[PDB]
Amino acid sequence: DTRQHLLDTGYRIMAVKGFSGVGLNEILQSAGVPKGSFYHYFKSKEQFGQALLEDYFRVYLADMDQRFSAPGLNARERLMSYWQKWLDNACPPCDEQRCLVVKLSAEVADLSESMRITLRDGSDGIIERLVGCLGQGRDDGSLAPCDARHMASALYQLWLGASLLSKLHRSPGPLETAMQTTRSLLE
Amino acid sequence: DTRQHLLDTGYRIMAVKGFSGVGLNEILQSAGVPKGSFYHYFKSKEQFGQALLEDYFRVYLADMDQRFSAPGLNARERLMSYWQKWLDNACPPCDEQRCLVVKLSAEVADLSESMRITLRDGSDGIIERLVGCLGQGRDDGSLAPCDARHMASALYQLWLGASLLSKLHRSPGPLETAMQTTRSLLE
Repeated sequence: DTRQHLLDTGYRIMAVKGFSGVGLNEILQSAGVPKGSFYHYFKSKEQFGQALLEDYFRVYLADMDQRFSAPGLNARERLMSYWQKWLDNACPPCDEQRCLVVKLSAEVADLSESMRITLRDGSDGIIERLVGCLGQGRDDGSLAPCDARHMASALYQLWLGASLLSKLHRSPGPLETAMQTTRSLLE
Repeated sequence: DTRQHLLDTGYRIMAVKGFSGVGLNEILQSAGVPKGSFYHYFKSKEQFGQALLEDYFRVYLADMDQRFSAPGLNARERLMSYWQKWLDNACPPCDEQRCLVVKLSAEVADLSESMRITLRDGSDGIIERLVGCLGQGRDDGSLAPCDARHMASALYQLWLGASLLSKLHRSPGPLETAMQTTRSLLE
């Protein structure tokens, strides 16, 4: 229970203030968990950060596997519903930036090397499924030919950038632009 | 005013560490300027941030006016040399993140409301000049057919996103992807 309570409280804090500007002290009084009880689950603030990331990429990559493997859907449909998921998981007007590549990639220089290695890996793992799914649509005729490596990265950048700007402006506008653009570049 | 030194040290701390994470005191440690010289010149750490923000958009928007107003260049050439400038000023392997929009817009939930409106206005400023130049690109036949407002948002987002991933990875790759996409979108 309390391990997970710390992890969920780690995420909510992480979504608003990042990881490196946040004392363990802050995490602790936000979780309402005592210090002693923290060191029973995690060796460190740094290791608690790894756990959070690790946990974050697993849930995220698994959802992407489920979706990009959904029977009865072509590669266009599988891919589109992932972008829709992004557009619908975002709340422009909430303080929480739930997309950590966006949150943490902006703060990467003040992170440890281990955290940076995990963040690039998680991030490479998203692009890679995007490439897979693009390549798969060329096989079932669902998507017009393209350089799939190039397209995947182009699309991911576009959406990261819209996440970033959506949060600045507390507005849905930039994610709508990302979607509209994604429809044009595809089909 | 040899305390441009301070605004340049402020910009060198900002590029690496962000703003809210780093203490009012620490800025003076890494500059060689005692606190008296500081309070001479600034009423608070929040006001030190504003100047820095304001003077960053001054120099930045005054640079775009130059190039989008440059005589003997068509719309494409002016526009293209803006993207080319972003590609060339980006240092992937450098710890320094020079676009403050990426740097600070990712951490915006943890900034003063006044810093955020300055960030929103700066960014609207950039977008807005892109609209202009797109709009003078369909007048002279330099640019591929598009809605200007939509294309400007799309391109600014793609480039914000590329800057994120360039810094995560320490690779020029993501910026090269953004340029190729922009050439395809526009030439």
